[PDB]
Amino acid sequence: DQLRQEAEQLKNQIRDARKACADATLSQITNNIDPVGRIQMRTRRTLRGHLAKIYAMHWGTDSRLLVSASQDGKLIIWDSYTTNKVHAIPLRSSWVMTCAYAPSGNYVACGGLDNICSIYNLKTREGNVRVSRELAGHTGYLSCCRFLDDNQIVTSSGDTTCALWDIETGQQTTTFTGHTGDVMSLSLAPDTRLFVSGACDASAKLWDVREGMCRQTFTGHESDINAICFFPNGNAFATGSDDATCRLFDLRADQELMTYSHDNIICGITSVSFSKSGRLLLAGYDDFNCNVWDALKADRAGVLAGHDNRVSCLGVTDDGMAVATGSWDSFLKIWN
Amino acid sequence: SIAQARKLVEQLKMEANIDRIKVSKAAADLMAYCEAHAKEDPLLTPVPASENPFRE
Amino acid sequence: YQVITSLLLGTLIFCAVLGNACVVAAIALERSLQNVANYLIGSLAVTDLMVSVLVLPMAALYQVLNKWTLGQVTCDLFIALDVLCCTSSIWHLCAIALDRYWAITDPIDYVNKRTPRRAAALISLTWLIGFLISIPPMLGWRTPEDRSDPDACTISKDHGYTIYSTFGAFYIPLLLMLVLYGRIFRAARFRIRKNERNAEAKRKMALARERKTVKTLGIIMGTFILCWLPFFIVALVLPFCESSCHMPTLLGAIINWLGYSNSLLNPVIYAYFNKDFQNAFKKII
Amino acid sequence: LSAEERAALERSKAIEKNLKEDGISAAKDVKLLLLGAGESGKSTIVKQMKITGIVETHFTFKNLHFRLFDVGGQRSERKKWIHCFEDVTAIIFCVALSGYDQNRMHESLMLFDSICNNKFFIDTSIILFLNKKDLFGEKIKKSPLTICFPEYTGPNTYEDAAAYIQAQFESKNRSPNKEIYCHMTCATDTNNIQVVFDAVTDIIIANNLRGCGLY
Ligand SMILES: C/C=C\C/C=C\C/C=C/C/C=C/CCCC(=O)O[C@H](COC(=O)CCCCCCCCCCCCC)COP(=O)(O)O[C@H]1[C@H](O)[C@@H](O)[C@H](OP(=O)(O)O)[C@@H](O)[C@H]1O
Ligand SMILES: CC(C)CCC[C@@H](C)[C@H]1CC[C@H]2[C@@H]3CC=C4C[C@@H](O)CC[C@]4(C)[C@H]3CC[C@]12C
Ligand SMILES: CC(C)CCC[C@@H](C)[C@H]1CC[C@H]2[C@@H]3CC=C4C[C@@H](O)CC[C@]4(C)[C@H]3CC[C@]12C
Ligand SMILES: O=C1CC2(CCCC2)CC(=O)N1CCCCN1CCN(c2ncccn2)CC1
Repeated sequence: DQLRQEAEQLKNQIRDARKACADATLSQITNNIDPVGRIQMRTRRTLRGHLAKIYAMHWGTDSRLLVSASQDGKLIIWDSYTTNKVHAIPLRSSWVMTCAYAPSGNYVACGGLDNICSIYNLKTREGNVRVSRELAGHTGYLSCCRFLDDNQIVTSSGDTTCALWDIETGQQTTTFTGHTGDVMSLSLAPDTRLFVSGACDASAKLWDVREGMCRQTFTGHESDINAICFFPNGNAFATGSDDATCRLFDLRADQELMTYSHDNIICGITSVSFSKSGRLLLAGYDDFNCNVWDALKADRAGVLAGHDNRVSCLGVTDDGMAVATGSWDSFLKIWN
Repeated sequence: SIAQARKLVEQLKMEANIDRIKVSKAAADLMAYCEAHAKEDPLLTPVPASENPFRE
Repeated sequence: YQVITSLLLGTLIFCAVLGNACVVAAIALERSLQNVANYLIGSLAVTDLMVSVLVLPMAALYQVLNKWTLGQVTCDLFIALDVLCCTSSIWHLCAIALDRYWAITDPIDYVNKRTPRRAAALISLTWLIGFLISIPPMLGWRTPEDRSDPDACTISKDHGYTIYSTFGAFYIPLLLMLVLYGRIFRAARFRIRKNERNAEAKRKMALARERKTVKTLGIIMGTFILCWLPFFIVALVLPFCESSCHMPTLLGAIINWLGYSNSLLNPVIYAYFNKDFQNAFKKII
Repeated sequence: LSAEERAALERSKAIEKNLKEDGISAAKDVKLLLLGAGESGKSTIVKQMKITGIVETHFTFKNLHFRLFDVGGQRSERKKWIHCFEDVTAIIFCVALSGYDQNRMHESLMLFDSICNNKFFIDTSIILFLNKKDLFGEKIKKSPLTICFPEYTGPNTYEDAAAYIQAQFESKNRSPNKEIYCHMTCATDTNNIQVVFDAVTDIIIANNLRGCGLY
């Protein structure tokens, strides 16, 4: 109908509005800042026991325990201080793509090519880990899952939708639609009232958990987005795509701020994360390496080499003491 | 198809009718948070081996 | 003269101990190189390191000084330590052939029965036969007049022990390897020989694969036979035909050291040529 | 050496023991990836070897454990999950010969080219299965093959027309260390699981010959 031309009008209006708000680039304002300098981090621990590629990890809230998921159908909980194994949960399906840790430390979740999110009760009255709840209803593979609290969980799948579940009953309360391609990542806000999702339509979207509607849409990338992560402030986030570039978007300014690219890098980004103060941006790559970026400068400050295969997962502790990188060569590494 | 097109227009309208601040203020508040919490960043400022829990 | 000989033999020892040790290192470091195949190559490298550190230097001493200035007791010890490792190195070469033969011709045993316990069992039998070959002439099997000239150090020339040592150390290994590697050749040729431009490309590839299969088996068997066969013919003929069979000293030294050179040549043939070891070495250095 | 910390190391050692045992028995099975169109005859083959995400079926045939994965129910971008099957022993592909008329065959040819040129499947062998041989017979008796392939020229017969399609599929392979084992499905014989067994046995001997340096 005429609706196509009306949509085109609104698209052009939005672009004009954001152009007015642009008065000075992040680089100009942060030019005076003294460079952070070279960063030298070194493997402190190496965790071994996985016999296949590791696809995900998630730190505990106490910055001591962590969970890892691997293609050999194992969910191992480690003790990063002493490299001890605390649990080893066998999965019914070995095609697992994501894992989570409850903010209390009482539950873990996993999912993958089977379109099911499975929740496991860690601390029970018998000391044996059993599957408490399996949540079904997605049409495509499960890409990511984050524990909102001890009772609610947010998941994203390949059916171009995200959902909010109620673990006690098992039915999804809210469904978030609007994405055009597969949703690949997800990140909750510090106050757990908003979250962002990156999809294969080269667009990120901000969602309201309570209302279930899309507030803002960000589109600067040229290919699918593999990773997303909120700034510690909660007013910005960073994206990683197959375009071999990272980008920082701000919610209030509603536009891109800075780009983290190098002509020597041609491989895509698999995972991104920030530091405690937000001054560092750590990103894993397909060239077997992790690159530290200066979030306020777009200048590299170090390289965490040491993995023999593709770095697939990456996470920084709540207290910011250490960073853990897992990879396709079945090895975890805590760097600090 | 018309229903889908209508949905798209309505969504774009909502996203267009929001309040946006100037990139200058946004960039300043990011720099200010980064500066303010620089002392509590173990990765930024390497921690004494005595207080380092992954070595001693 | 003494200088030149001491230098050349010294270089040989240095190169052998270097090469052998690097193989053992690469296996211990990398996790890609820790299969049953490379447990029989690393054991062979260890056995040839033992040859290069214990026997070879004291054999170079005897060559230069042309006298054994260590006493009769030390002579009998180093003779028995020469027959052990050299015999263990020849049976390691047949344990790698028996592993390859079992891998090629029985593909279900390869899947669901091949364990490192097999590697360990094979390694133990090589050393066992070494002892069983080396231990007799200390406890018996010794002609009375053998321990005579205090300025010499030679193995027993008893007619019975000569047959025992030669046949149990080289001749039985040789035949076993020829049989197994002929069978492997036949199996390989059978596997190899089972859009006109596309069809011609297939024919080309087949011919090139029926050439690689001959080069490889030529390299292996030629190296083994050329290194060890000349020594063991002389070690069998001379003890019997005592008179009218004077052995020139130069040719004897050449055949002895040609026999020792197999410990240098083994890591090159079995380790430095395959791709995965090269990749691990490049990763390390 | 505290009592508590020794109890922890004991629990860790017990965990490491079960992980080792599970990994030993998880390397004795042959993994296979089953591909092809949703309707291409996969149901009959799956039925033969069992006499909404990933369907797994496993069976034992002559002291060999097989692990078959069907990804027909995963309606997503293939590039985002195809690297999970990098280590499969072989790929089983099913093609409907009858569907030169209903083109389904052009779709199948396109899928075949993509999977056989993926960077993850450079050396993985393919076991092609051409289904519905008899129905093809009736079809070509009337409707000529040229409706699908203008380049085709020859007498319309069951032997000639089928051999043409087989060669058109085999052409896509542009790599050594990779063989396409084609089989026009013998109706309701166990011969179908003997073409999988013979193909798997042949790609284990060739791998072992490569390690020695004799292939
Ligand atoms: C007239 C017509 C035709 C005939 C004429 C010409 C053609 C043939 C001539 C006769 C052949 C002579 C020897 C040929 C060797 C040769 O070509 O070697 C190649 C080149 O590598 C290097 O050059 C690099 C190797 C470096 C080795 C280390 C060097 C240092 C050694 C000292 C150690 C101490 C210091 C480290 C590599 O090997 P390759 O081409 O010979 O082929 C195979 C080899 O034969 C198999 O044994 C091997 O299997 P393995 O048993 O597991 O090892 C296979 O993987 C494969 O490598
Ligand atoms: C220092 C000593 C031990 C070196 C020994 C050299 C050996 C390895 C040489 C000498 C003669 C050579 C062979 C001569 C003839 C051929 C035929 C050719 O189509 C393939 C290579 C092949 C089969 C060669 C393999 C290597 C070979 C056996
Ligand atoms: C395997 C490849 C590197 C070839 C190895 C060649 C070896 C066998 C050569 C290199 C130097 C040689 C020695 C050089 C000097 C002499 C003195 C002479 O009276 C013969 C014996 C003796 C002691 C030689 C024996 C053979 C020898 C050790
Ligand atoms: O007799 C001596 C005395 C010593 C040995 C070390 C100190 C003094 C110097 C020396 O060179 N030789 C050995 C001569 C070289 C030949 N070797 C080859 C290995 N052997 C063997 N292997 C299997 C079966 C039979 N014999 C023994 C003979």
